Amino acid sequence: SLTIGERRSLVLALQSLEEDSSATGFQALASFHAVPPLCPYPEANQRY
Amino acid sequence: VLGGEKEMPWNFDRLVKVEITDALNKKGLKYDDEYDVVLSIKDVSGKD
Amino acid sequence: SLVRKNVDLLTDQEVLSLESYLRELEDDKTVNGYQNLAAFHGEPSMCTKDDGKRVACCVHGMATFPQWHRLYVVQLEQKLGKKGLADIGVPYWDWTKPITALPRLVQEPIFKDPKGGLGQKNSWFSGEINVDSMDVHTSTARAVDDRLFQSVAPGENTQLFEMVLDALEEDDYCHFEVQFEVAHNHIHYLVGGRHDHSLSTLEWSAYDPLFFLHHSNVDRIFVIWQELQKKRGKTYDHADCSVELFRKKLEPFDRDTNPIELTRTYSTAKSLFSYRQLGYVYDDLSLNGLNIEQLYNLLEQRRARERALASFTLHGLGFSANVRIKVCDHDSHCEFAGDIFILGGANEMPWEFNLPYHFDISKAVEHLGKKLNGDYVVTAELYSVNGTSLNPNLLPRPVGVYRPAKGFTDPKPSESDVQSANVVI
Amino acid sequence: TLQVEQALLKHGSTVALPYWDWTLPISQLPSLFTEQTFYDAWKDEVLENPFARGYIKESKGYTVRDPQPELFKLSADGKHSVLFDEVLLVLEQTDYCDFEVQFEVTHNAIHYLVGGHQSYSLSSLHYSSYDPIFFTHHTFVDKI
Ligand SMILES: *[C@@H]1O[C@H](CO)[C@@H](O[C@@H]2O[C@H](CO)[C@@H](O)[C@H](O)[C@H]2NC(C)=O)[C@H](O)[C@H]1NC(C)=O
Repeated sequence: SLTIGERRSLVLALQSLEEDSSATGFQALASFHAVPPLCPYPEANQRY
Repeated sequence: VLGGEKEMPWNFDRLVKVEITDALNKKGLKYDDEYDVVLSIKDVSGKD
Repeated sequence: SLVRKNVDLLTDQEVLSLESYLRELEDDKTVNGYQNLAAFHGEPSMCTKDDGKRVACCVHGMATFPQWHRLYVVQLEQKLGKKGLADIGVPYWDWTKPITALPRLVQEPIFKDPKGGLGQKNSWFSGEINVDSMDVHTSTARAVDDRLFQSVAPGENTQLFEMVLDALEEDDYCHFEVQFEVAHNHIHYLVGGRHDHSLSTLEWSAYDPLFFLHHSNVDRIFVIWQELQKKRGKTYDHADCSVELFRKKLEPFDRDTNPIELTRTYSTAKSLFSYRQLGYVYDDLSLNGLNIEQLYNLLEQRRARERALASFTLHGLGFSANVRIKVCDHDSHCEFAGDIFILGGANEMPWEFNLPYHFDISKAVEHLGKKLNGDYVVTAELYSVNGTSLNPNLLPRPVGVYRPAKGFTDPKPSESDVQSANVVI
Repeated sequence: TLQVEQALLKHGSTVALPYWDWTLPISQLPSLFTEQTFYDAWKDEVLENPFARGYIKESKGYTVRDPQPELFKLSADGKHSVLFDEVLLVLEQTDYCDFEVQFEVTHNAIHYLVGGHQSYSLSSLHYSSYDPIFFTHHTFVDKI
């Protein structure tokens, strides 16, 4: 149930995120779920 | 040195002394002369 | 000789002269290359292992650490002078005064032209490693740690200052080695930081000129220790320990491949105990406003103070590491105690110490509230270069020691009259 | 000034270029520019702040900033710079052409205040567009 205006808005926003390379980048944000492991915290010698 | 398999790890803090004056003088060599110290270790089992 | 000053008191024209000379030495390599001079200290080292293991030529943990590094710094200053500069030697950066930031000479990343125009690279900010065999052709970095600028309340001073004060206080060369290496091993880690190619490691630590900015002050405090010991009246010109190590000749300055002739003249370790003949003189011999007499009195009065100390034994690791020391009550009320730094590298001789290390823990025990001669426990936590921890059983456990006030005596043992009848002879 | 925002957005911007209000008292340059290099460890490589220097593809040099003592002067109340009064003067009049003639030198001022005496800086317009503080200042100009 989408229309041209907001559909364009969403696709452009996501394509803007995709080519970003900042701290709040798409890659950086999506890296939380999986590799690299950052949890429970990197200080521990066990990483998963 | 008295050692066995079931020894909890141990390491000293400062060197242990052994007298050498009574042999260096008897050979005539002053302490600064070119001389070597050779030690050979033999376990109770009989392996060097 | 060449008179020596501290960086914070120099003026502009000499800074321009020395920077011009440094640039014209670092651009060209030939055999007179700054990269080669750094490789003399570190990777790629040339003094292979006596077993042919291709180990570093850098002396660390032995008796000849200060002498070898003093020879290194005088070699570089003579190298710079031979290029045509005959005003000032490599200046010394003082950190005993409460520091807040880096010195001006190492601040700007790319130097400006004094007149105005085309800019020029700032070597004192950083250098570049361009080894082709290891395919590393990248500039170095200064991953500064923020915790180097602890401006604390007066009366007491920076932990670096107190610890180096105790180091210079101690009154024997063999013990001075151990009490000195820890102090030298602080800034290296705290400046090298997270980046691999930096001062924290040992393979390419000396490429940044902060190496020399540090070892200059190292030699300075070494000389002040020598003069203080001479005034207090004990033999120093010859060392009663590590005589075989002293008899060993230094490397690789012995070989004729070194263009500088002063190293060939003074290759022996014995002669370096005198610094005058090397050719440089420090302008001032006062420590942050305190001269020989004041520091002598302070040290003598501090040698009658009750203390609690932590004793350590250590060896090589192969990679630099922090050790956070922690003091706890017995079994929990356990509070932070202090820090220690150790330096390790991929190519480095297995080194062990000839004396346990002494560290100050009295303030932490006082914070815990127990009496100095009371009871407590000490534990250690090991962190690698990259922040992460590691299995803390590699190093031997620390020990606690109580140092009494001078003049104290033990309680008298009992004498007894007939020993009753319970005793058996 | 607007033209750069399209490039920034298409190359991964997050917000537009902020405007710096220099009418407020200025202890020193903003810390964002004053900073030199920070470490994030995401790439395990220190990053130098691109708000200090600029590369030139024909001269192989770089710009150089220079503070000036007069820039730190403060007004009688101490809550405004000396430029506040002339900014009000520019604002107060009516005609558009008079506005422009009274207004040009105002933004020209900071170019000389922060450009120093360097041929490669904001002092000369020939290379002033190679330092992002120029973008920030002209953004504030459009705001005026
Ligand atoms: C920090 O660097 C050390 C370098 O040794 C890393 O330790 C190695 O970690 C890998 C797995 O990540 C192990 O397979 C090796 O055995 C470890 N080496 C040693 C000598 O123990 C450590 O993982 C690094 N940590 C972080 C957070 O980067």
